Amino acid sequence: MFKNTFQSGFLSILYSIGSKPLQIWDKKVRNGHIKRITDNDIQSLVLEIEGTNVSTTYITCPADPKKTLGIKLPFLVMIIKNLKKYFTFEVQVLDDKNVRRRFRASNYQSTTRVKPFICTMPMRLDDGWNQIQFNLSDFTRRAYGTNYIETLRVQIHANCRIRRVYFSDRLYSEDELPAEFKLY
Amino acid sequence: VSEGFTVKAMMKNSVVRGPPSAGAFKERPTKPTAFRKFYERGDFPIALEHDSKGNKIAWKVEIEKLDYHHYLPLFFDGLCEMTFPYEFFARQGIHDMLEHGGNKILPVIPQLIIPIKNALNLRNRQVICVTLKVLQHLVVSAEMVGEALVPYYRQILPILNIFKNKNVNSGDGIDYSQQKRENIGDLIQETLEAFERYGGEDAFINIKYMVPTYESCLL
Amino acid sequence: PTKPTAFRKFYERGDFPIALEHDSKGNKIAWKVEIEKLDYHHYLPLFFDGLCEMTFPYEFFARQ
Amino acid sequence: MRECISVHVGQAGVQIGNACWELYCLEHGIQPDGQMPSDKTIGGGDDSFNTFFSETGAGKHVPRAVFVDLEPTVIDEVRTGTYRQLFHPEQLITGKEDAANNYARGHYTIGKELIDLVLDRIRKLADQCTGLQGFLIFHSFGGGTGSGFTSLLMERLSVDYGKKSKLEFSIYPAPQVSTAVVEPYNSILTTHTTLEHSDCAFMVDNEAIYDICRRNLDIERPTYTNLNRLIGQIVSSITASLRFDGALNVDLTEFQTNLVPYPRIHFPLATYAPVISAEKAYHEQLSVAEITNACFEPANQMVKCDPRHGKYMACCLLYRGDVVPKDVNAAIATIKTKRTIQFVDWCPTGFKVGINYQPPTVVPGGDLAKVQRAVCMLSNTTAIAEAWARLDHKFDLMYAKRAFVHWYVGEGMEEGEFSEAREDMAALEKDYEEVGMDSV
Amino acid sequence: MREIVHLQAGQCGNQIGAKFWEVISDEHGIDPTGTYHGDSDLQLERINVYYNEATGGKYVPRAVLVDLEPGTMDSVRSGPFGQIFRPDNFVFGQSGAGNNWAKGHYTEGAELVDSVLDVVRKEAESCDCLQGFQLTHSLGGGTGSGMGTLLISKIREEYPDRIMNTFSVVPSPKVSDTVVEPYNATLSVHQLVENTDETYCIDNEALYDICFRTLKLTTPTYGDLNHLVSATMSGVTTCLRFPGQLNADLRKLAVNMVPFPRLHFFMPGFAPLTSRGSQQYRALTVPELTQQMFDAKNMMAACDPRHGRYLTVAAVFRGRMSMKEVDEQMLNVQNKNSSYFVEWIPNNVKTAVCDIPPRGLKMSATFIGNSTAIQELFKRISEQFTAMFRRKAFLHWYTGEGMDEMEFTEAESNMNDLVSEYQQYQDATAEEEGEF
Amino acid sequence: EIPKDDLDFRLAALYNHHTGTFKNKSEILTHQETIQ
Ligand SMILES: Nc1nc2c(ncn2[C@@H]2O[C@H](COP(=O)(O)OP(=O)(O)OP(=O)(O)O)[C@@H](O)[C@H]2O)c(=O)[nH]1
Ligand SMILES: Nc1nc2c(ncn2[C@@H]2O[C@H](COP(=O)(O)OP(=O)(O)O)[C@@H](O)[C@H]2O)c(=O)[nH]1
Ligand SMILES: [Mg+2]
Repeated sequence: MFKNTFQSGFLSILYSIGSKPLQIWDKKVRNGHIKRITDNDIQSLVLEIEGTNVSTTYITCPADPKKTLGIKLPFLVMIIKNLKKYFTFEVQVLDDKNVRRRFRASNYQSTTRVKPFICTMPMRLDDGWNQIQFNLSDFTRRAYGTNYIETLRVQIHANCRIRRVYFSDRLYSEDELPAEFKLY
Repeated sequence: VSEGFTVKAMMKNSVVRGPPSAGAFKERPTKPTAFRKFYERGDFPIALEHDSKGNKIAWKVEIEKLDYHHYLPLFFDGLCEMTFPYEFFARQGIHDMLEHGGNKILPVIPQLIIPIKNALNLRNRQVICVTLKVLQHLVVSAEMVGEALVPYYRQILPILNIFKNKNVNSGDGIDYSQQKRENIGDLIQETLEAFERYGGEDAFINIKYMVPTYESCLL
Repeated sequence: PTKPTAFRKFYERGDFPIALEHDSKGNKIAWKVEIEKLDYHHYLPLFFDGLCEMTFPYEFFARQ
Repeated sequence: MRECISVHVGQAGVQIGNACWELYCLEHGIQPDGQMPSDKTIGGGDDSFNTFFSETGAGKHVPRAVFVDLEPTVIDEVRTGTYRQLFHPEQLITGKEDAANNYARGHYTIGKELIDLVLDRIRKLADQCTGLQGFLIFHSFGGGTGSGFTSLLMERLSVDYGKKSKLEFSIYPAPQVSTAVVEPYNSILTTHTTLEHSDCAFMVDNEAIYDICRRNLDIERPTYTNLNRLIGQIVSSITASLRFDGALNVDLTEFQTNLVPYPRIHFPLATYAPVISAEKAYHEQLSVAEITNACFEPANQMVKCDPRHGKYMACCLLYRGDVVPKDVNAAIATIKTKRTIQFVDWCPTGFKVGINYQPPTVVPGGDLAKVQRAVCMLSNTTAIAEAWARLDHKFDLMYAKRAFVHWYVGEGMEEGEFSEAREDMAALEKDYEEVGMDSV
Repeated sequence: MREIVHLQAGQCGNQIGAKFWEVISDEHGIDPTGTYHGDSDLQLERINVYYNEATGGKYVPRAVLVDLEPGTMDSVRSGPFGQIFRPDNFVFGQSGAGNNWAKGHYTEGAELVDSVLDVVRKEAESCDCLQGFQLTHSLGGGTGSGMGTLLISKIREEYPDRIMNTFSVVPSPKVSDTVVEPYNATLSVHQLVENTDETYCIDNEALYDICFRTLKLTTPTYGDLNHLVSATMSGVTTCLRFPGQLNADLRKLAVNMVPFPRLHFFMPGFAPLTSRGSQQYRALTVPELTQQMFDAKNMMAACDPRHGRYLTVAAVFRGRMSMKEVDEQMLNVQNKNSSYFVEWIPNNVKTAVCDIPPRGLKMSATFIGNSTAIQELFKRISEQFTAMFRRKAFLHWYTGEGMDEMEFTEAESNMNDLVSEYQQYQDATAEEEGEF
Repeated sequence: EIPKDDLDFRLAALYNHHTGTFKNKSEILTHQETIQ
């Protein structure tokens, strides 16, 4: 549950150079496929999910549907490729009044709706190997009058290339980052 | 035991027999080509360099000022061959004919669709490796081949259509065939974005017409 | 009868800069930040939730 | 002064209307021509009709309807069928060519050649109002203007009228029987636009109404007449608290506060318990307890959705006739004693009860009987989670090879508006899981 | 308010639309001279889909009739209902094509088509909202087929947002009058894939087989076969002309059957076809429309559907019927035979009902079922055509008329295009990489 | 086991309302006690 984990300055729940990377995540593939090689500039292998549909092929983070990872750190930073096709990624939260709320950022939405459990926002990938540093504890403060406690799931659907999925207790400049976490 | 839309197979117990089969995804019988018939006769100025690094085509004339109006529709004519020597001058010759020279590849591509499509109609899984490697190399090593091939997706794309989604479904299992390009539904993808990247405007329509799951990247 | 509070589930997580000076005089909580510039909006309702503690180490941090 | 305009969109929405507007002219004394007879009264006056009808000087009653359509030969059945002179000509407004079973044709291509005219008649029907409760809409989720122009009908009404109780009745397309091949593309694109813009929404399958006409009324081979007769009785009982006063009263506002727990959960599912034919109606005494039993019963529900696979969130009952409030509460408390009928643990109260006094009227040529008392149920169960987990796959059976997508993408939209549409059913399906799981 | 203009092509086109107009005129109650001697109001509600009014109370069709022989189409006036047509609409050449599509494309058809288009614009700007046009022809000859290609290919270019129905008689495998059949048959279809998006492919030997094994005629003629085809031509587009419980126009079926923009070659049928001795003895229920209409005997094209996979199915019904029984028969057949029907379409059948039946019949139904056994017609056309074209049999009456020889070679691979497409969508799988 | 006829129809009648199609009356109420 990552409960007795110390949960220090960083924490990471996937990496690409691994004997078994998708060990905790539950893979579900339908009209799709998964492999382990894609490498534009960095000579390092990378996970793959793509299929024609953006909703059936996904890898959910808790293999148990019931079990939850409780993670307190205010950011969520992934190193994920651009493809000029679709992508959705989802991470739901828990706020101060003990409610389970959502945050979805996908390529193709026009404007953000705000609703009780659901809030869907746009997202725009850069041309190269983008890495995204996501703001958790301000988006739960603008969309709702809450404060942050923990985020409980991550589930990523079709058409991207995955290496180094992690979380951050704050923001770093790229020169401050340790060398194994850097873009290059 | 049942057959179809009859008084049988309306019963409360039956086992129905559907359609027999379909001629898709299955390998086709081959035919005698014309590169065979012109290599034995002996017009080709090609020999076989036997280097330490491998095998290369020896040339006894200019490669640049060849009569490509005779020859370029005569090595795609022999691309459909699987026996060892005959596929080698076909594959290795086409690369060296194309990277040399220029300003003559434009009027010869009208006459190449018959032994591009007949290379691809065979449903064999090593030519579809080889013939879909040169379709990336065809578009690159020239100038303004893009705007001459834009009414020419109606004839060559139906065989990329059936096989565009050929990939590997292995979870954390590292593969080792990424060295060579065996995996075809990979190679069908980056060839189609190579058609849209060149070709100028108005060619983003003309793959969406034909491989219907397409998504026109590169705005 | 009592029920567990928010203080217990926030000390195990570990946001607080509380640490215990086991003195020979007695027990005093070390402070690894200035007590003035702490966020009292974020803290003062939370130590008051540890006021309902009876077992040892958490009720001391509430009272002291 | 309690008043509501009616909108009947689509060729299937006209069929619903004339079974539901013959129903109102029998409930009052209004004839085919709109004037009550000089002799031969039907009841005591008091402007009970005034929620639906409106009055000139000379003694005529013209409904507050507008029959909007794109198919010009189904309303010409109404322009010469017996209720010819009940309407103005200007309320029945037909286009030139249909959406042709394309929501994207009805939304973008054709629908704004008839959207200025609708919102000019709508203001004239609703500025002579004073105390307008809301509107009603009647459609079906198979066809083009049932799916498409109704979205432009209400997104325009969201900003023109602000917050009025714009009610929605519907037909949800069945699991197995299906008249169309383009059917699931429409329903995942129109549920997306009847989330934000409808205040409540009523689902009813055509397949389930086939089951109870075959089994309860025991007419083999029903027709679309005997499916719109039943829908009128349900609409009759919702507004019966507004026309004829009773022991308890429940207006339209006191449903919305009382049924739906969250702003995305407004899908009740109805039934009407004494659907009994006259060869076997008058034999059995029909108490208010044993019609409360048959509302809950899973065979008789009106959507292929039974609450044995989920848990109820709130219920809402509408009794009519010879019904006394002490005997309603005797049967409400019986349901709460059984472990098979699962109520959720944020509603320990559970029920909402209205009693009216007027028995439901009976149509000539129709197929039910004249019964003293009846009941209508509007529950809200968790088991609606199977009404999109089937529609998603049946939509995704087609969309992962892009079947039929060129008939909407070319007709005025883009490819991403399908993949913003399956996401909301991948959000709605988890909400019905979320508000169903028990708090520990 | 949704008009349509009928344009008929060639000798067989004028033979088909001379009995189709008897069919329409008798079902709208009007006499040989033109007047309305009819007893209803549903016969003059929507008569403006086809007809048109003159001064003094006469109705004329919006029919324009094209021919390349002068004495052919003025034998059509001499029929029973042949004087109802306005004589300006008749357009005819002088020297015929000679049963050659090249003479009907380049040389002798290109000077008639200007006058044909003049009459077409005159009949097509007259309307209220023009839904579309109709074509009727066979793919054996040249006056019908060559002109029928040229006029659709230059009529879609100026009326493109309209609907454009095609009736095509494709040539038969084992009965074959014209020796030069396969040249016309493989040179017309690449025009009819690009130019119409709506084509009903009917065949003469399948029209013979019904009249031998089902109607059991001792002596069928081309009038009886034309009577077969027009009783499908009417029943497809009743719903424009008559009210319905659940109705469906031609725009409703054209969006519905065709999954991708090439797949539009359909196979008709008709439900209560019955011999004269067995007519009175046999009931007419909706099961006895469905079993007879889906039956592979009583089909109207040469493709047997048991040798492939149904892509989509139609059914248009005429009578007073019940929607439960109509909507349960399709479900019964589709889940009781479920290896034919395509996997990634979960309910494959479209249905409409109309209230007003054909004359003397209590009930009827009509089939339009897009199947993937249409690959076989294209394969046998390709085989006979390339067999003749390998040693260049009759090339010079098409090649001395201004042609290149590689137009044939591209017009065979524009046919091998559709063969492999129909082989793809037939063997495609619900979950991919199940078969590689 | 049954008190009433709200519960006799709602015992293990083994009819999924979402999955049974075009059924008669007698094939709805089919408890497990008739099958074995
Ligand atoms: N309950 C009920 N459903 C009907 C009726 N008539 C048609 N339907 C349903 O309507 C759907 C078909 O789409 P339609 O509503 O007819 O489309 P439309 O609103 O008429 O507009 P168009 O698509 O242009 O014809 C199917 O689900 C039918 O089952 C009816 O009389 N009663
Ligand atoms: N299906 C059908 N074919 C007909 C009929 N009458 C004539 N034909 C066909 O007419 C063809 C010969 O005439 P055709 O080639 O059409 O003359 P053209 O149009 O001027 O070239 C033969 O193949 C016959 O099959 C008919 O009533 N039905
Ligand atoms: Mg409709």
